[PDB]
Amino acid sequence: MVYVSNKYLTMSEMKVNAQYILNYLSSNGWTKQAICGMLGNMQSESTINPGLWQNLDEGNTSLGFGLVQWTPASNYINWANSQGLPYKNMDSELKRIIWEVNNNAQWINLRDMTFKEYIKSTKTPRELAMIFLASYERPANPNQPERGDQAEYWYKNLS
Ligand SMILES: CC(=O)N[C@@H]1[C@@H](O)[C@H](O[C@@H]2O[C@H](CO)[C@@H](O[C@@H]3O[C@H](CO)[C@@H](O)[C@H](O)[C@H]3NC(C)=O)[C@H](O)[C@H]2NC(C)=O)[C@@H](CO)O[C@H]1O
Repeated sequence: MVYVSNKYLTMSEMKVNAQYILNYLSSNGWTKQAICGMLGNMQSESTINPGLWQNLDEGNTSLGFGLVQWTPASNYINWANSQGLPYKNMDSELKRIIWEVNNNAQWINLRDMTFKEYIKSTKTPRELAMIFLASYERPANPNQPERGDQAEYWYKNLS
């Protein structure tokens, strides 16, 4: 059970999606801290919503889409289409992230941590959130300390 829409999610809806992601990536070898650092980012990017378009601008593939706001959306959507996966889908977006770790895509090592180090890290959710922000997301505004608060929130409130 997950929410997938082009709409901002409430805290209760986010928590449903966030527990789902935690469970999924735990089975694929990620630490709870690394997952929660990324969740802190996904909350700012998309309110942890796999259906979310940047500005709620549905169908604009030049802009951000999905949990981490792949920008241009086509970066992700072309890959899903090419792989035979439905693009507007929680698991499809999670499979993209695993694909990126495996193929060293998306990540630029700006904090002396590789993507493979990151998913195995037991540093704080706050620290990992800031690393993930700087290395993976890289938005125009680098100053979003909220992502670290949010990572700590999920680490505390999820199982
Ligand atoms: C207005 C705004 O901030 N829009 C946000 C997007 O900027 C952001 O997506 C990220 O955009 C950056 C900068 O364009 C991307 O980084 C670039 O990626 C390419 C890799 O092909 C590389 O050539 C550049 O060196 C690199 N530039 C920099 C400065 O790092 C980055 O890949 C995008 N991130 C993702 C996940 O797709 C998204 C996500 O934060 O949010 C928009 O709101």
